[PDB]
Amino acid sequence: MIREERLLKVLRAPHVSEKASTAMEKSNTIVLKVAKDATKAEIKAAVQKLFEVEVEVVNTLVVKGKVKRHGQRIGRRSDWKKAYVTLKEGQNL
Amino acid sequence: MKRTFQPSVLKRNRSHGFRARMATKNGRQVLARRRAKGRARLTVSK
Amino acid sequence: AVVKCKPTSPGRRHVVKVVNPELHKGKPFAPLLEKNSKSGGRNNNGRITTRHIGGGHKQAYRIVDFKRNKDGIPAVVERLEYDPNRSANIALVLYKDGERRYILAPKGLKAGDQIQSGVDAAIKPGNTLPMRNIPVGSTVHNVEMKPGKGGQLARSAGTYVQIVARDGAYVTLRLRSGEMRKVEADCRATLGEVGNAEHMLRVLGKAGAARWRGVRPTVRGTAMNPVDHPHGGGEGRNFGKHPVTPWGVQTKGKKTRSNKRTDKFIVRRRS
RNA sequence: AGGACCGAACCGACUAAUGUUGAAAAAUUAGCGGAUGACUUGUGGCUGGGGGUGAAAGGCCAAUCAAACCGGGAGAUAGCU
RNA sequence: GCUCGCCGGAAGACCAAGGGUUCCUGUCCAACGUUAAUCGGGGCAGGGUGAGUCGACCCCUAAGGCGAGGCCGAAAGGCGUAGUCGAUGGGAAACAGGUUAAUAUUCCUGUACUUGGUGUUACUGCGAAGGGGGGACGGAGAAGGCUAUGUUGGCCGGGCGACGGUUGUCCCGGUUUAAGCGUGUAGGCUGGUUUUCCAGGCAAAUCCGGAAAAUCAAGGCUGAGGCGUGAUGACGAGGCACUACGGUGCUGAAGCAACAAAUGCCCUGCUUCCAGGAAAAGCCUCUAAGCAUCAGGUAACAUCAAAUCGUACCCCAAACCGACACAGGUGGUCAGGUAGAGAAUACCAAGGCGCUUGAGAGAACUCGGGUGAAGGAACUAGGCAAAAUGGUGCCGUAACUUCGGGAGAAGGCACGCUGAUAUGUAGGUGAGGUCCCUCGCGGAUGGAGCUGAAAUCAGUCGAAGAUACCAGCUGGCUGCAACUGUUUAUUAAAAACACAGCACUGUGCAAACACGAAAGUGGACGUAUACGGUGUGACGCCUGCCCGGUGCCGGAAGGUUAAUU
Ligand SMILES: [Mg+2]
Ligand SMILES: [Mg+2]
Ligand SMILES: [Mg+2]
Ligand SMILES: [Mg+2]
Ligand SMILES: [Mg+2]
Ligand SMILES: [Mg+2]
Ligand SMILES: [Mg+2]
Ligand SMILES: [Mg+2]
Ligand SMILES: [Mg+2]
Ligand SMILES: [Mg+2]
Ligand SMILES: [Mg+2]
Ligand SMILES: [Mg+2]
Ligand SMILES: [Mg+2]
Ligand SMILES: [Mg+2]
Ligand SMILES: [Mg+2]
Ligand SMILES: [Mg+2]
Ligand SMILES: [Mg+2]
Ligand SMILES: [Mg+2]
Ligand SMILES: [Mg+2]
Ligand SMILES: [Mg+2]
Ligand SMILES: [Mg+2]
Ligand SMILES: [Mg+2]
Ligand SMILES: [Mg+2]
Ligand SMILES: [Mg+2]
Ligand SMILES: [Mg+2]
Ligand SMILES: [Mg+2]
Ligand SMILES: [Mg+2]
Ligand SMILES: [Mg+2]
Ligand SMILES: [Mg+2]
Ligand SMILES: [Mg+2]
Ligand SMILES: [Mg+2]
Ligand SMILES: [Mg+2]
Ligand SMILES: [Mg+2]
Ligand SMILES: [Mg+2]
Ligand SMILES: [Mg+2]
Ligand SMILES: [Mg+2]
Ligand SMILES: [Mg+2]
Ligand SMILES: [Mg+2]
Ligand SMILES: [Mg+2]
Ligand SMILES: [Mg+2]
Ligand SMILES: [Mg+2]
Ligand SMILES: [Mg+2]
Ligand SMILES: [Mg+2]
Ligand SMILES: [Mg+2]
Ligand SMILES: [Mg+2]
Ligand SMILES: [Mg+2]
Ligand SMILES: [Mg+2]
Ligand SMILES: [Mg+2]
Ligand SMILES: [Mg+2]
Ligand SMILES: [Mg+2]
Ligand SMILES: [Mg+2]
Ligand SMILES: [Mg+2]
Ligand SMILES: [Mg+2]
Ligand SMILES: [Mg+2]
Ligand SMILES: [Mg+2]
Ligand SMILES: [Mg+2]
Ligand SMILES: [Mg+2]
Repeated sequence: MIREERLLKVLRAPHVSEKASTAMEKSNTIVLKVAKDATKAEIKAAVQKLFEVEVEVVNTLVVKGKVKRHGQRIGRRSDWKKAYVTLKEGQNL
Repeated sequence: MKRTFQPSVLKRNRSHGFRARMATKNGRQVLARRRAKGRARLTVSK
Repeated sequence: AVVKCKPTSPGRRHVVKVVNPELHKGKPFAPLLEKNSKSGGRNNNGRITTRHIGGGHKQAYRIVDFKRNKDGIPAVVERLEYDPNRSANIALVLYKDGERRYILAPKGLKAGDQIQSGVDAAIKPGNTLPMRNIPVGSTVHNVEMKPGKGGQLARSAGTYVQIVARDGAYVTLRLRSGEMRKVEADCRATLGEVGNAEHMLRVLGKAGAARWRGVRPTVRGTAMNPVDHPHGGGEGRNFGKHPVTPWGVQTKGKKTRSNKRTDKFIVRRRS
C-alpha cells in the first residue's frame, strides 16, 4: 500500500497534444505529467484512487528540458516525467 | 590527421573527476584553490 | 630427437628443433593448473627492473611437487608432459590412494614406471630419499637446501649433482657450476639426472623465435648516446673505455658476491 | 609447413608533381613497401620530469623536449641593446 | 515534374564512441551560410524518445585500483592481508505484421518465452563460508552437410507496342512468411550398468579419484539444417471509390520446383603443430554444523511480480577529433546483378547524391591530360619524369648455389564468334518406380529432370580477339648489410638499430642485478642446459704476436697508513 499523501502529490497535469488525443481515441490511453520520482506503481495507484478508473498498465518516459537563449543568457528548462496510462477498455475517463 | 584530444567520458571522470580529486591531499588542495578562486565548475565532473 | 629444418625459407634455414615423441599431445591435468599473467619485467612500482622482458606466448602454471613428501605410498608414471614454465619435462604420476601430482621427469623415466619417496625408498632414478640414505657418489637432482623446503638445486634440463663426501651432519655436493657446497644430510634428493638433456641442442633460427619466449631485443651500450649509457657517444664506432653495466659497474671479471651469511657452506668456488 | 610467394581490405611512407598568406600548422594525385606476423586494431590499465620509455633517431612523453606543462622564489641577474 | 550526370565493399544501411535537441511542425530572413535565398544543422514557438525479454543497473571475475588490522617510513606518506571495487570477458527470457509529421523487438494485432514470490495438493531428507564436476578457452589446415542468397523454369496477373518485325521459343511484374513448439537428422565425443574395498579431495560424503570382480553388448551426451505446426492468419501484383495530389480506404490472384551457393552455420567440431593456449560466478552434485513427523526439497495447478535509468537525431560525418558547413582522422556489423580468381576493376540495382557563387570569352603563362613527322638518352648530377611491360594454358629456361633456390630467369606459341563432335560432351545434382529391414528425417537400385566445363575439327569477321577497366620491363658487372623486421610523428629508411648464431664475464638462490631512506617488488612461483651485463653479428675458412701503460683477478713477506688509545 502506498500512502494517500504521496498519491495526492504524484500526479501533476494532463498532457495536451494531438499525439495524446490520438492515444485517447485509438488506444484508450491518457497522457499525464507526473513527478520526476513517481514510479509506475504509484502512478497506477494514484490514477485508480484519484480518477476512479481501472488501469492495467502504465508506460513512463523522462523528457529532457530544452536549452533556451533569453536575452543572450543561457537557460535550461526542467526535465519532467510523462506517463502513458492505458485504461482497461471499460472506463472512459 | 589523428589529433591529441580523443574524448572518453569514463577516462575523463577517472582522471579528473570529483572523486579522483578527493582521493589525494594534493587533489583536495586543487579543490581548495578552485573554491577560493570562486570557480563555478570545480571539476570536469558534470 | 634433434632434427634440422629444411631451408625452404630464410627464417627456417638454421632452425634446429627438439621433438619428443613420448610427450603427451592432449591438455594438461586441469586441477593442477594455475594462471600467471606476465609482468614485462615491471615491479610493483611499475618500473622496468629487468630489461628485455615482454610479450611471448600465454602460459598456464603447472603445480610441480618439488617436496616429494608422500612417504611410503608408491606411485606410477602415467605420461610425460610439456611444461612451458621450465626447460625440463614433467611427469604426471598417480598415487595408490588416488592422488595425482606433477614431478620433474628424470632421465629414463617413462609411462608405467614406479616411483617412491621416503627413507626406505629403493635406490633407483625418480625416487626421493634424504641424502643420509643415499650413498656417496650417487648422481641426484632436485636437491633441497633446507630440510622440508623443497628441491632448489639442479632442476634445469639435463642437470644433476654429484654427492662427493659425507661427514657428520653435512654432505659435500658438486654443483653444475663446479662449486663444492655443503648441505645438511636431512635434505632430500631425487636419484638420477633431470631429463630432456637435448634441450641445449636447439637452435631458434630467427628473431621471432626469441620473441615467442618473451625476450625483447638487447641494445648495445656503444650504439647509444652518452646521456643514457657510459658506452655511448662517438663520431663513428668509438669505444676507448673499460666495459661497464648501464649503471657503471665493470662487467668483465669483477666479482659481485657479497654474502657473509652463507660463506661458511661454500667449500670451494666454481673457478 | 613457412617472420614463404603475388595481390585488395588494413598498417606504412621510397620517388615525382602540386600545394607552400595551403582544401591541410605535414596533405593531395600517380606510382611504392608489408600484407599469418618480431602483424594490425578496439576498450581499459601501469610507468612522471634528471624521471619515464626507447629493435637507439637524443627519438617520444597532449602541434611544446640535450631535461614537459602550470603556479610560485620573481620586479632572478643583464659591465648588453 | 521530365531529362542528364555521379557513388553503389559507398558517396547505401544499422550500431558503438563522442556530441546533446541538431529530430518533426508552423513561422521569420536582421546576423549566421564564403553569392542570392522564398531555403537551412540559422532566429522564434510548439511538438516528439512509451520495454519483464534491447542496453545500463544487477550477479561474476581479468589487468589494475583501493585497502580494516599489519609491515615500513622526519611529517606528508609507501607497500600490502582479510576484503572491496574494476569490462574490453562469463551469467534468465520475443518474434512477425501494422501504425505517427516525428518512437517502436518499447505502441497495437497475433503467437511466445524467462526468473522470482506466495497459496494449495502429492511425494519427500533438507542444509555451507566447505569437497568435486562444469563453466573453460591457442595457431594453422582440410573436407563433408547445410543455410542466407541468387539464377532459371513453372504458376498468376497485365501487355500486343511512337519506326521494319513482335499471339510467341515474345515483353513486364509478383511468386513472401518469424520466434516458439514437435520431430531428433548430416555429423561429433564417449562403452554402459551393478557389487565390494581404499595411506586421496584440510572434516565428512552415496559426490570425484583409485582398486578388484560379475554381466551386457548397445546405452548416454551433443548437433546445423530439413519437415510439420505456428499460418483457413498475415503480406501480397493489380483492380476499385474520394482527394487536400501528400495520400484515405475496400478488395486482392499465384504464392511452387530445380539448380548454384558463401568469408555465415554444424564447428568451443575434426586433423595437426609448438610458441602449449584467463579467472570467478551462475549451473549440476556431495555432504558438515544443525534440524529433526517442524522447517526446507521436488512435481503439478492457481495467482501476483519483474522496479529504476537510456531510447529523438548525427554517427567515414555540415551534428564526433581537426579554431571553419575544413579534400585529413575515426572501432563493429550488412554485403544484390553482369563480367571477373576476387571484398580488385568496369557498368548497374536497392538506396543516396550533383560537392552553397554564377554568366561569358576561348590571349600569354601556370596546372592536369591526349597525340605527334625524322631521330632515339644526343637531356641531365642521375633516364628525374614519361614511355614501355603487364593475363591464362602450354613449351622452354644459363652462371652460381647454403641444393631450398636462382625462376614468372630469358624466350616463344594459342586466345573472338558460329557449327559439329555431343539436337548439352566428361562431370556434378538427383525425382518417379522397384527390393530389403533392427520400419524411418532408413538401406540398395534406378537413373527422368536440371546444371554444365575443357578439348579437337570445320567455318567466319576485323588493322587489331588477354581488344575496355585491370594487369611484372628485362638482362650483365660490382660496393654494403646474411636474411623477414626497426628508426629521426613533421627535410635523413640507410651501409644506421635489431636479429638468430658466437664469445667473455658475473651469479649457489634471501642469486647476481634493478626500482625503493624502508617495508617490499621484479629477476622467478625460475635454480647454472638458469638468469644478468658486455662486445661481435646467418653461414664458410679463420681469428696471428704483445701483460710494458690502464683496468680487472689473485697473493700477503716487507714499507707506509684512519678513527681509536
Ligand atoms: Mg637481458
Ligand atoms: Mg644478444
Ligand atoms: Mg646514434
Ligand atoms: Mg657518462
Ligand atoms: Mg673513426
Ligand atoms: Mg683509438
Ligand atoms: Mg610473407
Ligand atoms: Mg617481398
Ligand atoms: Mg598514395
Ligand atoms: Mg604482398
Ligand atoms: Mg647525434
Ligand atoms: Mg611532440
Ligand atoms: Mg637543467
Ligand atoms: Mg630572490
Ligand atoms: Mg626582469
Ligand atoms: Mg661592456
Ligand atoms: Mg537550437
Ligand atoms: Mg530538419
Ligand atoms: Mg535581401
Ligand atoms: Mg547573405
Ligand atoms: Mg533550425
Ligand atoms: Mg523505459
Ligand atoms: Mg507494455
Ligand atoms: Mg587483481
Ligand atoms: Mg590503516
Ligand atoms: Mg595498497
Ligand atoms: Mg565485484
Ligand atoms: Mg562488457
Ligand atoms: Mg526515426
Ligand atoms: Mg535456399
Ligand atoms: Mg577470412
Ligand atoms: Mg533510433
Ligand atoms: Mg562547402
Ligand atoms: Mg570533412
Ligand atoms: Mg583506420
Ligand atoms: Mg570498388
Ligand atoms: Mg557509374
Ligand atoms: Mg585553354
Ligand atoms: Mg602542359
Ligand atoms: Mg602521350
Ligand atoms: Mg616523335
Ligand atoms: Mg615515328
Ligand atoms: Mg630505337
Ligand atoms: Mg650524355
Ligand atoms: Mg650535356
Ligand atoms: Mg621513373
Ligand atoms: Mg606510364
Ligand atoms: Mg668501389
Ligand atoms: Mg639489411
Ligand atoms: Mg626490409
Ligand atoms: Mg614509422
Ligand atoms: Mg623525418
Ligand atoms: Mg623519409
Ligand atoms: Mg625474492
Ligand atoms: Mg656491429
Ligand atoms: Mg661486420
Ligand atoms: Mg685478436
